[PDB]
Amino acid sequence: ESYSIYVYKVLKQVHPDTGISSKAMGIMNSFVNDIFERIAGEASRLAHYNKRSTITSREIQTAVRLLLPGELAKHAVSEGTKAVTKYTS
Amino acid sequence: SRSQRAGLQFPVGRIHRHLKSRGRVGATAAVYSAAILEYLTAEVLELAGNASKDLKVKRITPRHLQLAIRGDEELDSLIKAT
Amino acid sequence: PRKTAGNRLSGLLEAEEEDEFYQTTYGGFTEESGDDEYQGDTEDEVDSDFDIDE
Repeated sequence: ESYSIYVYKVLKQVHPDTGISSKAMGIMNSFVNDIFERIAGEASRLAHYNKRSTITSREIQTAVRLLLPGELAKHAVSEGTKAVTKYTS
Repeated sequence: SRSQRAGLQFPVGRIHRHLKSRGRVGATAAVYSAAILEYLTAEVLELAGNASKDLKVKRITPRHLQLAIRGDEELDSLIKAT
Repeated sequence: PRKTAGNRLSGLLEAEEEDEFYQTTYGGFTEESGDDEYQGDTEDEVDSDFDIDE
């Protein structure tokens, strides 16, 4: 799947005056896709483990906590919860 | 958009479709997923745009991405476990 | 005590040995000759079962 355009929206948010090369953009899209597959596969097995029919932010939080190291898991849990909160609110 | 409601740049509905292609998948799973992916993209990008001695990179190339990821103990270990 | 002590040490150690990981991963993190800038149906696409009762 392609996420290159959303990687660009983030790039313009972090570094408004910074560009990105095509190879570089392809690597970003490959990294986003590789991480997506890990998280998904992980949430998939937790829903399997708990006999759950619906995958929710609970499985994603559990997956993030398992696969993301150190300070990254703590911050990505704060970012995911915050986003779900402002969507559900 | 639904992505704006969650305060994100990442496509929530597209991420929901990708999750389903990998039983039900709820909006929260899609919103939480977009948020974490957006988080990591922003962490990788923040560093690469600052991968200079003057800290000013005009255009991000694969050398900057290698400096960003390899230049970070946690991104390096994340990418390597993957 | 020094908030700046060992400033670059961790990176110099990382740099000591070549990482083949960054040479193969996603096609390798190496600059190409002719590596142009990235250019510019963009919006989100939502299915019927997005907002189902979880």
